Amino acid sequence: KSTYRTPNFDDVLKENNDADKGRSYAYFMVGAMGLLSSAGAK
Amino acid sequence: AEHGLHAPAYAWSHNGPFETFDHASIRRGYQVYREVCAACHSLDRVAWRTLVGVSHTNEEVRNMAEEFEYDDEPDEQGNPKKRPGKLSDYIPGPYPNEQAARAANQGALPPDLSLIVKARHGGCDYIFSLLTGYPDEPPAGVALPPGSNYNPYFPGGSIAMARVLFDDMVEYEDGTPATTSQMAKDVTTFLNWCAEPEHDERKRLGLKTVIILSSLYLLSIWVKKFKWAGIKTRKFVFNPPKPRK
Amino acid sequence: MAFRKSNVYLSLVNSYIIDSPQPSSINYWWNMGSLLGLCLVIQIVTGIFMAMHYSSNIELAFSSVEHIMRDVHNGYILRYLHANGASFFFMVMFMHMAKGLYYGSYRSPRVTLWNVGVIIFILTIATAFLGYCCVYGQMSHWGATVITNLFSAIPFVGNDIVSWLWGGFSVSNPTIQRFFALHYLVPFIIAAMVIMHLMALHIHGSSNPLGITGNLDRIPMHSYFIFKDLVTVFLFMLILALFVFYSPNTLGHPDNYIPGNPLVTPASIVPEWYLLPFYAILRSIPDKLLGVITMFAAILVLLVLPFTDRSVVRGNTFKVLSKFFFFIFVFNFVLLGQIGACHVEVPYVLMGQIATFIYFAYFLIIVPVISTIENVLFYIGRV
Amino acid sequence: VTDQLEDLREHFKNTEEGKALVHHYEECAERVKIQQQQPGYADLEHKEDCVEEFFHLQHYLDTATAPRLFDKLK
Amino acid sequence: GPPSGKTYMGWWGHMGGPKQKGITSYAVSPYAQKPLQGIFHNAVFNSFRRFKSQFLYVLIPAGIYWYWWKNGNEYNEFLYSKAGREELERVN
Amino acid sequence: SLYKTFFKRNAVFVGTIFAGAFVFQTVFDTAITSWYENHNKGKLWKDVKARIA
Ligand code: HEC
Ligand code: HEM
Ligand code: HEM
Ligand SMILES: COc1c(O)c(C)c(C/C=C(\C)CC/C=C(\C)CC/C=C(\C)CC/C=C(\C)CC/C=C(\C)CCC=C(C)C)c(O)c1OC
Ligand SMILES: CCCCCCCCCCCCCCC(=O)O[C@H](COC(=O)CCCCCCCCCCCC)COP(=O)(O)O
Repeated sequence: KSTYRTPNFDDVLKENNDADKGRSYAYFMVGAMGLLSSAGAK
Repeated sequence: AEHGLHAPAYAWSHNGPFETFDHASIRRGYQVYREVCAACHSLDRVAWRTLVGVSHTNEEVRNMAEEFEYDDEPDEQGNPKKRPGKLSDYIPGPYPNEQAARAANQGALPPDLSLIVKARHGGCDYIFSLLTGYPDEPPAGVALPPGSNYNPYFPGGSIAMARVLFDDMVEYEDGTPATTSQMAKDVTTFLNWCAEPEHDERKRLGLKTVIILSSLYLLSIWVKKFKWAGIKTRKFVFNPPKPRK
Repeated sequence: MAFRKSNVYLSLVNSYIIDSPQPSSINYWWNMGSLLGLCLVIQIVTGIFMAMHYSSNIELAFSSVEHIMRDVHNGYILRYLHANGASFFFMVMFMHMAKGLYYGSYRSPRVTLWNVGVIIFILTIATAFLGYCCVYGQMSHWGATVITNLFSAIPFVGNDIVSWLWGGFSVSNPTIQRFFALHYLVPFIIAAMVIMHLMALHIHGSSNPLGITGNLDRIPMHSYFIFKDLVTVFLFMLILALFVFYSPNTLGHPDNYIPGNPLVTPASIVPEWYLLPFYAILRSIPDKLLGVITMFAAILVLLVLPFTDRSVVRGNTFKVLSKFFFFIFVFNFVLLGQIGACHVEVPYVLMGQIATFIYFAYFLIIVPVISTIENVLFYIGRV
Repeated sequence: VTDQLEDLREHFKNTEEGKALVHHYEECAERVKIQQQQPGYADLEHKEDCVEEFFHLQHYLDTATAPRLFDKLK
Repeated sequence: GPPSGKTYMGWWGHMGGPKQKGITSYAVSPYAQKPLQGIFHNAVFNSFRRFKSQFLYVLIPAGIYWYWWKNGNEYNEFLYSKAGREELERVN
Repeated sequence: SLYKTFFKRNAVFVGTIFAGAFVFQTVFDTAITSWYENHNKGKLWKDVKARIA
């Protein structure tokens, strides 16, 4: 098979890739871990 | 026979991850300590101030600690003098030295119960089943030594502590019936408080710590998988290079 | 170059926890090492803040731990987090010492990393034993007498060493006051041996569960095994939080809450659950001198293990019988610590001899002969 | 008002399972009673007791009367 | 600096493995894919697979030392029972 | 956007981390404390002292 042909990643991939929605969900989860962690460290 | 009879699990109200002490039972247990087991046992590790806001009110505790006397610093010429107790002092035991305890109780040394709950295997179940576990007569086959009473729960069987719990030997300040089973449930509650006066605060700080840590633990799994997502689905292919080189 | 690699102090941090190349397929059994580093910091930090309120005199040793539990602000959190973290320290360490024996981590070129671990193993037993006598409980007085009077079996010299170690004729004020000052020192020696332990780990790196070369697929330590270690840190601090806030006295023994008495012995002198199995090896031999040699050998038998294993494959993963007898030895140790909980009575003495024999024979007879046929079954099964 | 455990202890003493265990206690107790009257009993250095039987009866009533007790008690 | 010994690992650039050629890798950014994509059907079917493979390596080794301790515990219970003292004196 | 206001600058991203953690300290403390006392109504000291009337 040619290297240029790429393997199937369809079951892993999201249907609609929107950067503003995508980076906001990831940042909120990281933010929540930081917010509880700051409380625990205090 | 020599391990002592295993005592069963009873329905204590403070077992379970969210239950606090019944502070009405701590107030009543303190009353049956002062009049029943105050004669032969000590409580040397309990200050007077810890009773304020838990079992009694502040004016109630500032009067209980004034019935006793403490040794004061010497006067102008070094002579010793006594002072009334305050809220910073501790509960005085009944005997001055270890020799005087063994004289009144036939040579047996009665222990200090400020830590008895965490120091006898059987926890709260062993103190309760001790004072109510006395048969009217020893089992057939055994002749006890003089001055000692039988109690199966005690490891080895023979014990030197008698029966002290009867019916209506104490009157309560809230009309509760004074049965042998009722008081034995109360002293074990009051004595568990003495061994663990941090009981209630420990169990509510725990709920805060578990909820915080259990959601931190779950949030970490999502973040671990988010950052490991590029390696979990990484795909390799192999095409053999030509042997010309 | 970048500042994290150019600076003298930040380049050591860079090459150990940031840019260190790790195998891409190590499972959760390799997270155990960082948990011991977390627990070493917990013991020290919770010990310095608790050493500000402890008196090492035989008069005030017991009374001061109660003052910590009743008067110090959050003083009960300090002592339950330090008494339970000692017990959690050994459970992670056994799972670190057992993962090494399963995947054949002791084999070359990592024998020095294996021997430094045994030195660390002993110093931690002493550190936990020394800190146990600091409380001066009824169990700690008699745990001190039995263990320290063990060297009276060395001929012609034992009676002077025992009197030199006690600082006198028995366990009294000179003993506890020097046990505490030693207990504050040894963790700083373990911390120095861990530095030498990670120095021998850095020359060749970690191993992988497949037991084959790991230089073909490596990923950096940061953002992969920094966040995967965070998964077990929060799970370790959650199970520890359950044993500290909801059941603090489950692992310990209730007899330690009695002040130590030199006249009356307890009903049963038993060690803590982590020293329990070696107590059965000591008590299996019907002699005094032979018990010490047999007891200490069980730690030292691990040292010959890189030589007895005659296999050309590291680990037990692709071996049916070598993986088979491992769990019996695991369980035999689990059985070995069971008799030590029971009294010296019929027929626990007979169990005590056969069980400790199969314990020692695994290293010296089964691992070398099963590993031998396994080389032959591998050979004719493919030919 | 009498104690709330002695009378509750009697309710299970005369149950079908309890009656077979208290009777098994009496058969040991009667033979020890006639073993403690024989000549040469004082220096026989092997005396049979009913602690095994007594512990069987006393353990049964506790397992039956453990959860039912504390509701009566205030 | 002073020379050092010979080890079995290098660093980024000279790690010390064999030369490789003809192997290709593909990856996708985690901002573009959904984690937790197959947690079900892995908590049920995948776990059952692994369990059925490695469970006779742990059970029979635990099936021998459970019957060995029980026939000693229920034998120690008879040797110290009222009906088993006569066997006790011949083993004591 | 919501991204442009909060997550773009790491100066204001950590500011709202600390601002949200400031509120959570007192709100969570009162929420847990009230349920704990409610689940144990009739047992605490303020209920026994109130019974003396
Ligand atoms: C009549 C004197 C007396 C009174 C009253 C008394 N005890 Fe005792 N108690 C003793 C003596 C004497 C001993 C020592 C017996 C020995 O260990 O054999 C003892 C021992 C104990 C023990 C130790 C048992 C153990 O297994 O070592 C406990 C617990 C105990 N008492 C609890 C109590 C409680 C709880 C009360 C009342 C709330 C009480 N005692 C009232 C005399 C008394
Ligand atoms: C790996 C390191 C350490 C381990 C394993 C360890 C272990 C222990 C153990 C098991 C106890 C007895 C706990 C109990 O049952 O009450 C103890 C007590 C104590 N340790 Fe440590 N310890 C360590 C380091 C330290 C350090 C560094 C200090 C002080 C700087 C310290 C100070 C104390 C004190 C004061 C006590 C007595 C207080 C008490 O437990 O009530 N420890 N230690
Ligand atoms: C506080 C004590 C200890 C700490 C902090 C510690 C830390 C570490 C760390 C971080 C690693 C590398 C990561 C890993 O393999 O999981 C490691 C590897 C190792 N440790 Fe320890 N260790 C300690 C005690 C011990 C002990 C007591 C032994 C043996 C008795 C030991 C034997 C090993 C072995 C064999 C390895 C190599 C494992 C491998 O590469 O697969 N360590 N240690
Ligand atoms: C091979 O892969 C690795 C790896 O290489 C490494 C390094 C780690 C990380 C592990 C470690 C480096 C553990 C290291 C542990 C130690 C060296 C212990 C640390 C010991 C100390 C800090 C010494 C004690 C000193 C103090 C903490 C003093 C504190 C000060 C106090 C309490 C005074 C406070 C008083 C006042 C006045 C405020 C891994 O986890 C890992 O696998 C993922
Ligand atoms: C020796 C004792 C610990 C053992 C080592 C285990 C490793 C865990 C250390 C935690 C650091 C993880 C954050 C890395 C980082 O700065 O990422 C930073 C920013 O990431 C974050 O958002 C930080 C999340 C906050 C979680 C920190 C909680 C700490 C819990 C206490 C752990 C030790 C007691 C780099 O992010 P990057 O992935 O973009 O490079």
